[PDB]
Amino acid sequence: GAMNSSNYAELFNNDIKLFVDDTNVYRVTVHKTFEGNVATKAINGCIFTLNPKTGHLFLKIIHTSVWAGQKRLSQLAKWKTAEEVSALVRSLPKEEQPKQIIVTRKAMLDPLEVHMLDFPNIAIRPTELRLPFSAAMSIDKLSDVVMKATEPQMVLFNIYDDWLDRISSYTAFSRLTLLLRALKTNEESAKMILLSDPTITIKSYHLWPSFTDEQWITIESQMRDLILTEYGRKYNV
Amino acid sequence: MNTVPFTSAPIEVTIGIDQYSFNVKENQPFHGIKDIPIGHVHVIHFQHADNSSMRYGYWFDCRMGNFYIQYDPKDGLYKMMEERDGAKFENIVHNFKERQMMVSYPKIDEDDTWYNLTEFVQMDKIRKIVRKDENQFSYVDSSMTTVQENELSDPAHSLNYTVINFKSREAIRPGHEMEDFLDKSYYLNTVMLQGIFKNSSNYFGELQFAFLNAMFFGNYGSSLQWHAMIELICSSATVPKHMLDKLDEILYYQIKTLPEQYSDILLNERVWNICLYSSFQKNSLHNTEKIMENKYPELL
Ligand SMILES: CN(C)CCNC(=O)c1ccc(F)cc1
Ligand SMILES: CN(C)CCNC(=O)c1ccc(F)cc1
Repeated sequence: GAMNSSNYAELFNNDIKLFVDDTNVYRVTVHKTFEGNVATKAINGCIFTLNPKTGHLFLKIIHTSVWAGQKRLSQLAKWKTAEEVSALVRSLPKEEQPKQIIVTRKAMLDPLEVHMLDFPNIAIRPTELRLPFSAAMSIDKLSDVVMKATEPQMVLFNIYDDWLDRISSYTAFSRLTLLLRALKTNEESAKMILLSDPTITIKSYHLWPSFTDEQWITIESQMRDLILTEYGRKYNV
Repeated sequence: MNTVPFTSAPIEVTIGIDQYSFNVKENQPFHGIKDIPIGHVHVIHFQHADNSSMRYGYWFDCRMGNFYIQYDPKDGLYKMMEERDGAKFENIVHNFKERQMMVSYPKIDEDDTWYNLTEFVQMDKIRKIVRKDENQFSYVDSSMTTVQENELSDPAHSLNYTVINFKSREAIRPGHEMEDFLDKSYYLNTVMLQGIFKNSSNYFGELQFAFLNAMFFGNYGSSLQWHAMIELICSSATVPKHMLDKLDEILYYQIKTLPEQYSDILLNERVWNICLYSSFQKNSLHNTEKIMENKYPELL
């Protein structure tokens, strides 16, 4: 059924799987109207579909036009996400289709399960983990491609850059979750940490900087410090 | 008015006849039930004194034959049988009626309760679920599973109810996933009413039959089947005005008849609250909602 700390190494075995995160699919800014009422304006979003073993990210850009003339958008967003995931699966060769799809929010279980009825052997699962995928839009290159998009569009990334050349997927996923958690708790500070040293750059074909092994330790330490810092600032400890 | 004589009553048993029940003692001189209304299906049912395990009974219609009950001491239960010899049967009944060894079907004249609970339950339609073609009456008990339960194990002893499953290709049209799932009007009206059942009367009889098997035998899969059909109407935005009105009456008399003390098990909190308070028909079941609220306000 659900996914928690007790079955954590399952993410990195050789059964193909994908996390789906729908947090950034329907995104709005709230503002006052001339009559002093409130109104929302939507902005591009994205579905965050990730293979945790390979780092392969299928970033589906959700262009605001998909909401035009629609009603009950937060509920439609779940079903649009499920449609898009089910289309992706179908677009993949059989040997590439997932055996399981873990949703990061339980509200996606029925929409996805109904869209995937043609795929009875693909298990749709929830998780007990608080994964920080909502901070994906704090990755500048991902934010940039979403906000410039003028039509629906699928862009592929490897969220781990070249890291699997030197470390395992377990460690790579941990590094990713730690970076995203930090971006989610203090974006400014997290980004400050990531780019303080102008001599470490982000390769054109990467998302994160080119840190040596030792520099990643330093970075990872500073992200931990920040997550504790902000926890100390939040709760006054 | 018709009669189901008993050969004898060797073991102590609570006998039930439609919504009434009475106690027979071991080897009491009991020879059956007389004055049974013609025009309706009926159900005689049984719960033994010594092993309250296994409630079991027979659905039957007096117009389809002469039926009697005889205890089988090998299989250990009261069995319905058909008497093909008409004069023999008439002669048996008359003697027992003369000796006044038969209880009378207690029909109060103001009382339409059985009619309202069996408005669409016919004996031949009943025979399409409880498969046993060499008898005109149908046996049911507490433990019989349903076709759909056996998918999730003996087929000959199953309750072939209509398979309803909201997360199934039958229920969901390709390209209408959200539409059909949040508004089952297409599963209801095209798949089930037009297509599997033929009319709203057949849909109502199964639902009515489902409830009764749950109530009288504590058959869990019937209760699931009863809940499954209620949920499918309530969850449909488009339902003919007359089906809604009838549903409200059907349900009212079921809730009215339910033993107050068995509500905790026979009634599914999630289905009822959704049906009465969330679903499309939340304003379409005035009678049922008023009796549910005054009688079972705890469930809500
Ligand atoms: C336990 N009941 C509330 C009382 C009904 N008591 C009866 O003895 C009775 C019921 C139905 C009959 F055909 C005959 C008799
Ligand atoms: C078309 N299917 C064979 C069965 C649909 N179900 C029924 O017609 C039915 C079942 C039990 C009843 F008391 C009345 C009706």
